[PDB]
This record gives sequence, structure tokens and C-alpha cells, in this order.
Amino acid sequence: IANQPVVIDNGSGVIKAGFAGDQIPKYCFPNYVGRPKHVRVMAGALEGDIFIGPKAEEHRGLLSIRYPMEHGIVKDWNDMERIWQYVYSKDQLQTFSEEHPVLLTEAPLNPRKNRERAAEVFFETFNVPALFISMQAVLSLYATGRTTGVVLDSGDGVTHAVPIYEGFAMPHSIMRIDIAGRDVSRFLRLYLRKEGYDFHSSSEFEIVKAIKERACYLSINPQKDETLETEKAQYYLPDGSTIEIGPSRFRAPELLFRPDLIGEESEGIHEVLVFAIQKSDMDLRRTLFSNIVLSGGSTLFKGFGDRLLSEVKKLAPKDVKIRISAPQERLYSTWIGGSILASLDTFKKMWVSKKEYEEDGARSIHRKTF
Amino acid sequence: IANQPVVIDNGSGVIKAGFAGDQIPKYCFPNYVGRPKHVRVMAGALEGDIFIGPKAEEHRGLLSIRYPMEHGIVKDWNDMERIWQYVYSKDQLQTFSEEHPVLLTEAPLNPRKNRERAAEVFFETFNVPALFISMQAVLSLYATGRTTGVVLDSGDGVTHAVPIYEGFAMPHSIMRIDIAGRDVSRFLRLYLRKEGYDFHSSSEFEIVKAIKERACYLSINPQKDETLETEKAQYYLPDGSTIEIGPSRFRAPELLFRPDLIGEESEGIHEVLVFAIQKSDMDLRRTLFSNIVLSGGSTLFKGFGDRLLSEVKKLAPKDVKIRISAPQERLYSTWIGGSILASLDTFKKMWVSKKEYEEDGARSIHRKTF
Amino acid sequence: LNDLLSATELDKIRQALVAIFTHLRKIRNTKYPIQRALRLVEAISRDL
Amino acid sequence: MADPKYADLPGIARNEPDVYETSDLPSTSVEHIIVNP
Ligand SMILES: Nc1ncnc2c1ncn2[C@@H]1O[C@H](COP(=O)(O)OP(=O)(O)O)[C@@H](O)[C@H]1O
Ligand SMILES: Nc1ncnc2c1ncn2[C@@H]1O[C@H](COP(=O)(O)OP(=O)(O)O)[C@@H](O)[C@H]1O
Repeated sequence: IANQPVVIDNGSGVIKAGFAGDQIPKYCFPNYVGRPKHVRVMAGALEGDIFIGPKAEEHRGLLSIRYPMEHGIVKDWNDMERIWQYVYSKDQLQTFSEEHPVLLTEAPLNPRKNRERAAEVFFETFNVPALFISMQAVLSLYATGRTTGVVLDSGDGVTHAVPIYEGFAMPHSIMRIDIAGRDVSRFLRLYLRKEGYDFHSSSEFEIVKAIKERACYLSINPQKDETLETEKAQYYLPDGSTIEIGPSRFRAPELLFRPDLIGEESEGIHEVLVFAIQKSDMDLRRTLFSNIVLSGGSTLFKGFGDRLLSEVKKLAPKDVKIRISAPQERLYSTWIGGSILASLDTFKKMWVSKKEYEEDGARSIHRKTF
Repeated sequence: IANQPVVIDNGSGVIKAGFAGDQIPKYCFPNYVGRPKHVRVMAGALEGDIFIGPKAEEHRGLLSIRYPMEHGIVKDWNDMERIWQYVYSKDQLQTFSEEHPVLLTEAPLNPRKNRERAAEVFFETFNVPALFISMQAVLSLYATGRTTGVVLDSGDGVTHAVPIYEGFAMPHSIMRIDIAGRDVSRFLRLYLRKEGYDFHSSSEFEIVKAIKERACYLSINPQKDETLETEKAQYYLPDGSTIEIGPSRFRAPELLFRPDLIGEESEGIHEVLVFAIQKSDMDLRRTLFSNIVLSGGSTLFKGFGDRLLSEVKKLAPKDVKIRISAPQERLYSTWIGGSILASLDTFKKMWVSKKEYEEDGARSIHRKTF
Repeated sequence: LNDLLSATELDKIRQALVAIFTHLRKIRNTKYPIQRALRLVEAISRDL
Repeated sequence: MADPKYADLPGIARNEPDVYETSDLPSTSVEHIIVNP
């Protein structure tokens, strides 16, 4: 026995949510809380001091933004409860919580303590009847409806590649990199001070993030493309100010393939990705050549998959046809896939009742992990 | 008490006062000192040797004028005592110094010693049930009904602009120039002897005030009006004589925009206010372009507004719509806002027991004002 | 509380109090005054 | 209103506008196939 569950597609930057069997996440709001810088002695103005969404984005000025979650590992768990309480807002739910099944998201390569504390929240502070969350890549595959695939997510500062054969991942061939657009914008901030500009405020930095997402693409041959002169079509701020560009429009996003240039013993998404592919079956790579699942919204770049095709030619196999799946609802793919799963009578076997948590809890977490 | 606390428009040039709920500061008078200039010998003359009221500003040639306020800050506390006695006159109150709470006004960026000194007098001389003093800027928006906005006052003590975001003040962004119309009158006296006009007396000074507020005006064009061939209109003196005018009628208020001509280093009220805008957030300034509030008696000029608008036009950012208010009562409105504040039951923190002041002192009030 | 309002015998009464206690578990989700909570504790003691 | 209030004191923006203003002015295509033969 249950109610209609809700799929909460936790984007590393923007969390999303929405009831079962639907097509579009009901809510789409980010992951940070602002608190006012200035206080007042005046009587009659606003209250709250904790805002997320249009309230925060509305009056960004005093609300000092702080991202509580880092690579899934959140440190403001209490504030996450407040965030989920905000998910239970009047404008948000007006529903109950201890009487409905739900669905959140889970990326791999994580400490169990996160799931442990999560169960503590939803089953100590809440009394959720049944709830089970699994690997996000399968949800993307649900959106595809394709047995095998190479899913690559793209969070704000989180990325990971997973190959799955008919609903079976490869634990010995799954990789992850701790970065996405987060340090890309931070690196753009670096470029800003490289040519003398600081955008040290939190909101200011998110504005920089929006600028990045607004004007950035991929180049063909980076060192050869460096030989030209960027004309820097200046954009003009909401404040009304000159915005130069530099190589940032193409150089800054390729930091992903130059972690040594940023200071990290890593190689590249496609590099370690194809390495894990090499660790897979001699035969399944053939399937994965056409089964290339693109996911995550950080992927929005001109010639993104095209430069990725160039990367494929860099890591060329022994002449075998390859194909990439590049949909348009890559962020929504996981939410919709969960909605598909949430629209299944198979969750009876795929769930864990709260009574099970009452009986064991931690042991149910360890044993009934997946 | 169940009645009206003492509302005092602590005015720089002209101090006014009245009570809560009322919309008329019942008593208005400048911040001068009226003692005599001669010695009565005849038995049956007028006496008192300390005069306020119209009789004081009647026999100017017989009454020594001594303005006790300096930059909006008095230093002649004895005169303030006598002033408050005149405030307590039968023509005014017939009350006690304990029957009602006292509300006074101020300007920021002042020594706390003033507040100290003040309360010391207010409780050693009076036994006030509750005393409170604050910024008229809050009261100003109360009069406009707004929440945010920047207000620049132009009194004869200090001209200062305050940016306001719903009362959440930005102490690092407030500007305060210590100029007055008094200096413009002095400057006019300079023009007098330039034009050959023998004036040095304190009595003449008020006549110059009448000239200032009546014969002077504002020339919108800065240097185009500087080269205008004057006609030297003649003002018929109240005693019965007549004196020419010249281009000085608009030259003198431009010193407020070019203080360096007198030697005072500043940047002009307009630019100073723009710098205050510059000491803030980015897109919140966009609101302030619409949020423009005028204040102060030293604003009533023929040509004032539009000239100041042109100043703003030169100080304008890149193509941003700007709205500029202009209240009628650029002074009285503050008193009325104080009457509104006094009409509040939420005046809890503001009402302070005298015993509490005995226990701590002005520091206790500093905690409230800070 | 309607269970105690219609309480009949030891088994039903006791188990009703058990269910009452399980509903009393909402303090972690309410933050109600400790003293008022104690008032409720002895109130239930009087009711019992 | 404050009309008699305005009759009492003289500080009213008489015959003057109270508002001044700066006037008006006038995709992810899929099938990135690396056909390697
Ligand atoms: N124009 C754009 N170019 C690149 N990335 C973008 C653009 N617009 C939005 N994004 C990205 O969409 C991504 C959504 O990330 P997130 O919701 O954290 O993904 P995930 O669901 O994989 O965690 C963000 O990382 C943000 O940088
Ligand atoms: N009609 C007027 N025209 C120009 N200036 C005026 C007029 N009336 C008052 N003022 C100016 O107001 C100043 C008096 O300070 P004021 O504005 O009264 O501050 P407060 O009300 O705090 O005393 C004087 O410098 C005087 O020139």
C-alpha cells in the first residue's frame, strides 16, 4: 500500500521534483541558501532570512548564497531538511510527507554514510512509508529504453561514466571525475582577474555562471585555434557594463581535458572512459559504439558531441562504426526515467518499507542496498 | 500615558515639533539664539534678555543673534536648555518632562558624545519616561509609503544621502556632506561686496535668507547660463530701499555642485550620491534609478529639479530609465513620519526606561541605534 | 485521545496509551515548550 | 489630503511636478554517428 510517489531528480546544481507518471518535473529550483548581509532596526520590512528560489534570486543583494552540497556530500543536512520542507511549501506541495512514497536520486562512488543519514532524515524526521533510490544512469536508460549504454552525467561540479548491459552496470568499469561547470566558472573568474576583474560575491559568481552558460562553446584544435585573435563580442551586464570574452568562450570549457593544467592527476572524461571501456568485454564495446548516452545539462556546447566525435577519433578503435545518442532532455531524462520506474508495479520488490527500517534500519541499508 | 509622545522634528536650520497622529508640527522656528543688542534704561520697556518667538525676529537690530547649531550639531547646550524651555512654554505645551515619551531626530556619522551629552541633559534636566532618536530617512519612506530608496537631505546643518533597502542599511554606502545654505548666504555676502554692498550684520543675514529663499533661483544650464548677459533686477528692500541682483542669484547655489571653488574638497552632491550608488550591489542600483527621493529645505529652487536632472544625465549609466520623485514637504514629511512612528505600539525597543539609562547610559541606546 | 475518551479495559487502555506515546514522538518535529510538555505529561497522568 | 495642513505652513511644491523622470526609448540533435569503416 502506498500513494503517488514523487521523483526528485537531484541535479548537483538544481534540484527538480515531480509526481509519478508525469513527463516534466513539477519543480526546478537550485541547491543553495542565502541569508541577509545587512540587518535593520526599521520596523515593517521582510522576514525569513532563509530563502531558496525566486525569493533568493529576487533579492540576491543581502542573501549570501552558500551551496550546501559538494559532490552529493552535503554538510547542511539539517538545512536540507529545511530545503525539503521548502519542497513541502504552500507553493510547492501542501501534501503530507509521512504518508507518501517518494524517489530521489543517487550517483555512484559515494560513502554509505550519506545514504545512512538520508534514511535517518526520511525515516526519523519523516515517517515515509516506503522509499528506495538507485543509480541515476538506469533512469536515463529508462528514458532511452535501450539495454546497453554509456551514460555520462554532467552536474555542476560532478561527472561520471557508467556502462550498462541490459540493466547491469560494470562496477569494475565505471569511472568518475569530481568536476563540471563549477570550476569552469571559477576558472573563468580566474580569467577575469587574469585581465583584472573580480566577482567574489556568491550571487556575482552565479551571474558569472549564467554568463558562461550563455556564451561558451568548443574549439577544434586548441593550440592551433589559439593562433587567431578573439574579437570578443562584448556583452553588456544587467548592470549595464562591458563584457569582453577572451579565449574563455572556447578555452575555459576544455579545462576538463586539462586537469594537469588546473592541477589534478586526472586525464580526461573520454580518456578514462574509453579505458574502462577497454576494461569491458571484447564484444560489448561494439554495442556501446552506438550506445553512447549523453546526460547532464553541463553538456550544452556548440559542437559538444562533435568535439566529442573528434575525441572518439583520438581514441579510435580498430575501425568500427560508432554512434552517439544526444537527446535534448538529458537532465530531464533521469527524472522521467524515475517517473517510469515510479509508474511500475515492480517497486513492490524494489522497495523497502518503513517497518523494515524500524526492524533494522542500518542493516536494511547494508543488506538491502540494491 | 495613553496620549501622544513628544514628536520633535529636530531640525538643522529650522527645528519643528508636535505630537503623534497629528500631521502638523505645531511649532516651527530656526536654530538661532536671541539675546539683546542694547540696554533698556527706560522704566517700562520689554525685558527677558533671551527671546524666541516673533518678537525675537522682530527687533533684529535690538536683539543679538547667535546661531548655536554647528553642522547640524549644537555645542551651546545651555541654549538648548532654554530652547526646550521655550518648547515647554505655555504657548506650546504647559506640560511636564515626564508626561510623554520623547522622539527626536538626527543625522548619522556623528560622535557618540553628542548622543551622550544629549541624553545626559534629557535625564539630568528631565525625567522623560522614554527617549528615542533616529534617522528621518526611515520616516521619509514612511511618508512616501515606500520601502527602498535613496534620500538626500538638504538642511542648514548637513546635507546627506542615505541609500535604503527596506531599512537594511548599508553603513559602508551612506554619504554625508556638511554643507549648508548658511554658507551660500555668506557667499552671497561675498557677491554683495563684489557688487559693492555693505553687509556684515547678523540681522542682515536673515534678510539674506529671505533673499536666498526668494530672490535666488537655479539656472539649469551650467556654463551656458554663466555667460548670460545679466540685467540686474532690483529687489525693493523691506525697510524701503532697493538693491540690484545680478547673475549671482544662481551662481551661489552652484557652489553646492562645485565645492572646490570655495576650497572644500568633495565632488558635488550629485556625484556624491552616485558614488553612494556605486558603493552598492549591481542590479539593485537599477531600482534606485527609479527610487530617487528629494529632501531638505535647501532644495526649494526655481530650476532646481531639472538642473539636477541634467546633472544626473551626465552621471547617467548606459541607457537606464531613471525616475525622480520630488515631495512637497521636503522637511515636514520627516516630522510626519516621526508622528507615524510615535503612533506605533511596536515602539517597544524604542521606549527606554530612565532607570535603564541610569544603569548603563547612552551605550544602551547605541546598541539600539546600531 | 479518543481512545482514552472511550477507554474500557486494561488491555485496550494500555495499548491505547502505547499508540498515544507513538504519536507523542512528534516532539522532534514540533519544538513545543518543555514546561508545557510537562503540563501535558501530568495532564495525561491525571487523565489516566 | 492635508489641504488645511497645506494652508498652515508654506512648504508645498506649488505649481510644480512632484515626479521627474528620464524619458522612454524605443536544441540538441542526436545521432552523432562516427561512421568508421
Ligand atoms: N548553456 C549552458 N552551457 C553549459 N552548461 C549549462 C548551460 N546551461 C545550463 N548548464 C548546466 O546545466 C547543468 C545542470 O547540472 P545539474 O543539474 O547539477 O546536473 P546533474 O543532474 O547531472 O547533477 C549545470 O551544471 C549547469 O552548468
Ligand atoms: N524656500 C526656500 N528656498 C530655498 N531654501 C530654503 C527655503 N526654505 C528653507 N530653505 C533652506 O533650508 C535650510 C534650513 O535647513 P532645513 O532644510 O530647515 O533643515 P531642518 O528642517 O532640518 O532645519 C536653509 O539653508 C535654507 O536656505
